[PDB]
Amino acid sequence: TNTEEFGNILLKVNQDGSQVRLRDVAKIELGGESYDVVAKFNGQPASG
Amino acid sequence: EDTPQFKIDIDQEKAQALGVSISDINTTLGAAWGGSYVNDFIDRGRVK
Repeated sequence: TNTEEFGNILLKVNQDGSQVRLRDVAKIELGGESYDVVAKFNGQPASG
Repeated sequence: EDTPQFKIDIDQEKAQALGVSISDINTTLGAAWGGSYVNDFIDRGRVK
């Protein structure tokens, strides 16, 4: 559930033993499914 | 009412070190204990 948990995913362990987590190759954040649509009410953030 | 329930935690780091795919533990653990439905077969004129 948490973005912290996703950032702790283990992709592969380096030969030296250092871990390569997902957060080391990608910036994780909660975002919209699609950014195509962006509503605005009287020049103010909104949705409907 | 809520009741006790066994919890098994697969140590992700250890699994990679021993070279066992997490997709294999989820099947052995999930098929050995929970039972699995592999496919069908024909017997006495019916499919079972």
